[PDB]
Amino acid sequence: IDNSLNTNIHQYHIVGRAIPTAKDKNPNVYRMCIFAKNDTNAKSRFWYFMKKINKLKKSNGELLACEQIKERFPLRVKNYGVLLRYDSRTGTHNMYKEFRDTTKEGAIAQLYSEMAGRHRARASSINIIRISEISSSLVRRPHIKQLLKRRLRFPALHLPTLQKEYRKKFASKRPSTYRM
Amino acid sequence: LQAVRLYEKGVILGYKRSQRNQDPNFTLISIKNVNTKKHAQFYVGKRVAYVYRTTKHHDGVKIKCIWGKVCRTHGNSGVIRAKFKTHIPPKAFGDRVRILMYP
Amino acid sequence: MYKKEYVIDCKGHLLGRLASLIAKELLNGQRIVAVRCEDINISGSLYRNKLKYQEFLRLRTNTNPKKGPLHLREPSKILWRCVRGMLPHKTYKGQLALKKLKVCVGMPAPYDKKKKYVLPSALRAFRLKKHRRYCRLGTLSSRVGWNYDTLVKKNEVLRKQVSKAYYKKKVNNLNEKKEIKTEALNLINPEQRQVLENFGY
Amino acid sequence: KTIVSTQKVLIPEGVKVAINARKVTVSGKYGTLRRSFRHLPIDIRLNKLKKYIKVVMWFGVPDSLACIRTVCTHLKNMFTGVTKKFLYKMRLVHAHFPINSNIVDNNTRIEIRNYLGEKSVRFVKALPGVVIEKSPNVKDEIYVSGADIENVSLTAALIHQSVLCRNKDIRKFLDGIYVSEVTTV
Amino acid sequence: KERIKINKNCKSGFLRKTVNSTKVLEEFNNSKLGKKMIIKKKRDEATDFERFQVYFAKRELKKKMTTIKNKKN
Amino acid sequence: SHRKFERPRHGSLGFLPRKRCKRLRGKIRSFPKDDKEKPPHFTAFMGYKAGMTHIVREVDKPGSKLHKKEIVEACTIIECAPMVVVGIVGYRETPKGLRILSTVWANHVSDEFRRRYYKNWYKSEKKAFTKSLNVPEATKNCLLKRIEKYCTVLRAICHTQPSKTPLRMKKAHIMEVQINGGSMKEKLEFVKEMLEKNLPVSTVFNPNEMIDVISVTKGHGTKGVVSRYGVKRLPRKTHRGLRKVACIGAWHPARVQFQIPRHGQKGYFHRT
RNA sequence: AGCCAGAAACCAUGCUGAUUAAACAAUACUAUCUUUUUUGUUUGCUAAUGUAAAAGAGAAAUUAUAUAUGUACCGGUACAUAAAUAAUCCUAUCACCUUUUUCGUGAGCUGAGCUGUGAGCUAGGCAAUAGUUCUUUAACAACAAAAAAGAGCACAAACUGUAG
RNA sequence: CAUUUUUGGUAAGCAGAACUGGCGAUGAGGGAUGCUCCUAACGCUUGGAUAAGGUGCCUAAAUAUUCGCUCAUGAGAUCCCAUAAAAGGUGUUGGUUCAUAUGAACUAGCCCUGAAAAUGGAUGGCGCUAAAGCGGAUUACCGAUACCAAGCCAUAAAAAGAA
RNA sequence: AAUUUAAUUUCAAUAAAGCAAUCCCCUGAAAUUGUUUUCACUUUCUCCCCGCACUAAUGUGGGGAAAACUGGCUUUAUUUCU
Repeated sequence: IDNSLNTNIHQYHIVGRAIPTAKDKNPNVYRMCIFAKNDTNAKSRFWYFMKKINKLKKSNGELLACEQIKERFPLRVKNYGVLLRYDSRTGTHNMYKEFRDTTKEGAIAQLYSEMAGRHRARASSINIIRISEISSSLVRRPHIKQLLKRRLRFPALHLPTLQKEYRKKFASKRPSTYRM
Repeated sequence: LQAVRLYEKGVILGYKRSQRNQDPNFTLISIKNVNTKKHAQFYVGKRVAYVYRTTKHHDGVKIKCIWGKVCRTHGNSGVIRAKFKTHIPPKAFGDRVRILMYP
Repeated sequence: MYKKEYVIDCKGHLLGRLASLIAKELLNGQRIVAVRCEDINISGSLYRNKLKYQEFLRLRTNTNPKKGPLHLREPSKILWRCVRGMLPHKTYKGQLALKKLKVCVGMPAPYDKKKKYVLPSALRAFRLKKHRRYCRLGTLSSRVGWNYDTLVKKNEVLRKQVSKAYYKKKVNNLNEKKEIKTEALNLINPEQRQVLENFGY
Repeated sequence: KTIVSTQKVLIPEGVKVAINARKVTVSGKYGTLRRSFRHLPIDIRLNKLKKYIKVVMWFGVPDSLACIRTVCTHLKNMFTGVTKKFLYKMRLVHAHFPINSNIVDNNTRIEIRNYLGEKSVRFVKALPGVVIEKSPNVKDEIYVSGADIENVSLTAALIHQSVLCRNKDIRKFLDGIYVSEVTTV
Repeated sequence: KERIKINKNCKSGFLRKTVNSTKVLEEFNNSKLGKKMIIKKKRDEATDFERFQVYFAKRELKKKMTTIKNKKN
Repeated sequence: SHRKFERPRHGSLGFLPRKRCKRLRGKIRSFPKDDKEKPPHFTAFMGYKAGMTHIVREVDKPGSKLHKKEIVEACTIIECAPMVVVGIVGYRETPKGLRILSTVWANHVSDEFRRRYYKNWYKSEKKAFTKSLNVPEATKNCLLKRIEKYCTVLRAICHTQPSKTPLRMKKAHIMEVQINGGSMKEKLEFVKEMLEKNLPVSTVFNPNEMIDVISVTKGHGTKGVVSRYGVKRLPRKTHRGLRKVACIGAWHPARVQFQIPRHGQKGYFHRT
């Protein structure tokens, strides 16, 4: 529906297996959940992991399932812990981060934004190894601990912007910053 | 007073330029009220009249007219492309135009 | 625009944006009187701006400064130069736009009688954070020796005090107009009076 | 980063405050002191009845925390100043030549003669509201007093800066007038 | 300006029940910004005859008001 | 490449252009500045250079080699006919500089004053200052009041009396003199009372004063670079000339770099 | 964050130029001429036309922006009031003539009376009109004719030589 | 001449090869400008919608949305492309290992130092710091003689024809 | 501006019932190859105790209770109140 705050990164549960052979009379079936912008991207990342772990390329296997995975309670805000492997210019690093968000997909988008903004790391150079809902008391980030207080009621303190129609070129008098 | 105008005001901008390139087939029109594509879309098919003043008597008169019609936007702020029956002069860039209420 | 003369009170406005908005209007078609032009804001610091003006002064010509550039010292002329930069001034179309612009430091009284407009996106408050350094264009000009400042300071104060006397008189007049309007609202025929009230009187 | 940062600033009993829109003014026995903080964008609020001031910042960063701690210290100094003037006791050191300290202009300008036997006059005028007296008790001692710790210190610094040698060794030659003791009346 | 105190976990039924209880929209209508918005809304939707009637009413008012200004001196 | 041996440039760059002045009369660039405590007084005077003489003077000069002993010195003599004030000028400060509001004139003027306006005094009917012969005294007073109220600099329009001289010229030199001292009102009272009188140099100056001297130099027409700028003369061997010019300079600028010495006007320059 | 003193450096000041500003101000005298109204401006010439922007070309708080403006006390204190700011206010469009009652302002007569002008109320029966759109001539400025009214300098030539 | 592989030579807009694509023999749109980079190869026209590429103004479209990071007393800003490194930094930002919400140690992001030249001087210029900077993302809009439909011209082929 | 019948772990009210209180839709933390079992977790503009105004606050720091309004589940009907 939305296109004003929207994230098109979604989560897909993907299942595949090795093709039956004389050597592989009974295959091994493999499942994983993967965050991607589309089904082809999800599949290609799944295939890359099948290649990295197993000996199975797209040629050597067959896809059992790919399906988008559904938010249980979208109105509820939840504490996500996310564990990364990422590449810098001069090396590879592991990192564990906390985000309070409605859903895991919002968190992954936030994570890519954070890694890009603060570390210059592109989506290609990041690998999420597990994102999951965790207890509020177990968060290490002060900015999320501050939200988790009993009484939250800060003053808003931001600029007006309106929209294109009432985005006047010139004005008779000077604007009111406080807004009250 | 004596006259009633019965059009809305506009400003004949340039032709439908792009950086260092010219298309003279389409003219760019600023309509006083508008500042959005969506609002401009209301006025989209309307007949447009460029009236201008001259030195000598032509058909006994010193006022002449070019006709065109609005037809599609040129931006999100509602600046609109108009196609005319003959090209309006660069001399008349920044001059006033009449946007009629019909059809 | 669609009006004979825009007058702009350029106090508290940020240089680049103020110039750009003025320039596009000149190009669109409009005579524009830029007023109160020492109280324009540059986003750099005083030292940083002094350095920039120093570089501008350093730029000259080896050959013959009679064919050199102009190091205009007026804050109004600084705005004018910036607008000129934002116009294709070596053309005829640009020259006509350039001629349409009028610049003045302080409030010239024939155009103080006129209404003043502002450009709301271009204020120092509007596009700069509070905790980041800035510098007033008149302050910078004074630093690099323009020094026509005290006269304007006196003139602006005298004009402002008269404007206060004008504002109180205007308030008196408006209050009296409100009082007669409210009294003579009773005398209107009921239905018509109800309609006028409905649509916001 | 943080959403909320606060400070609760105790005020002495006699202080007559007037601090609106971050233009802080404190009055007391020794004077009225005015000091803008309008470059600092924080919600100091007064409480007259139960005394104290509450300072609060919205959407703090460590820069903001530095500002809050700085302002509260600065405000406390303003209270301290009006209640009791800040006194900088400056001892005049010389290992050879008598250096003549003649206070002129009603405790406003100290005349200094004969630094390193120069046979010449250095006059060093004070800032607004900072009195320069001499000590009856200790011959070398000079009292620099006023309502503001910054102006008295600056006045003292000016006196040091005025005295100091161009080019005879800093380790060897120790002579000049220095700030010994920072007190109040 | 207005705010209604509610428990933090509440959903749509309770929000409807609370809004109906507290009648906040009436408070908004009374409020000056709300009042400017609703007056503007009427003016926006006003018909051609209604527009003339506003003109005609103001014309009657000016005639009477000017006559009162004559009266005052 | 750099010059092997260094040597200061010939003449001052700061007195380009070396060209003729556009007036015979000296031009004061700037006047004495604010001194409210001092009473109103005249700042300037025109007089005629008559010649030079020498003097014998007794010298104090403490610790000098000469010290107590007497010196012989060259000195200039300037005949100074008393200037007459004829007009009042009221100037007002603007961000565009000082601007005249109005000028107020005396109740009669000299023939010698009028001669300066006429190019053909002999063959004319001499009608200047005849509608402006008189106006109401109320008009004059209003202008004076107006000038006090709004003007912030006062100058007096003064003129020379060449009729008291042996010179061929009979045209007066007419001139503004700033008045420096107290309030504009006190100044205005001072100029009004002084007006029609004649001012000796003793009324303006005191002996022993140090004075600034404003004049156009002695002419010489268009002269060569050697004369104009003092460059080292050409070698004994040359293809052409000996007062002929040096090299002009580098290929870059691809133009004459203006700082080069050149043939042109020498003298008749304005100088302080 | 906030500040201070501090160099042959820097910018003014000073000084020189300024048909480098296609710059300008004040003053003096003068050219059947100026001013108001009417009609015109579809042999080099001898009536005479030009506008880059009329369409309601409508709108004069102010420091502001981690709060403003009044009012009351002594730049400070106390008390009100703004906070979609042009998302507002002003403002057009009751042709006519004729009957009736009121108020503003200008002019002539000897404060006042009357007339004109501007604005209203009160009563009447009185207009429009080209067969369907192809500018709605509606703006500004200039000029020619017709009436009515108002009020000499410079160059050259001789002489000069502080100049060339 | 370019990518990639590449030999000699201190290196070289140097000499010498390989594969392929260009230019040569080529307009057009972008790359601020530019024979070669990118987009893309061209009868004459009308309209559309896009590409490369853009959207603070010059200069056509957003002072768009959205999350970070960034203040520099010579910041930085689109391949080729017009400098830049080892090495430092108690500037700020994230990490990670240790110790007892503080003390250590590392780590890489930005920023700073390392970092000097010749007419006056070059992110294209003006400018920009709640960006018009740097790193992302979200759309809309603008954007070619390339792309689609239509007309007309010639060339090529095919139909079809000796009241 | 919409629209059709499918498809895909999708609701939300409506007003009567019930059910459990650190409990539950959930989510934690624990003892080849499957299980399964443990205790951890809600609200409050409710009440109490200490600190009595100690707070960013029309409150508050610490310590405890209370309930099921709030949320959650099981129902029974209801969908143009939403």
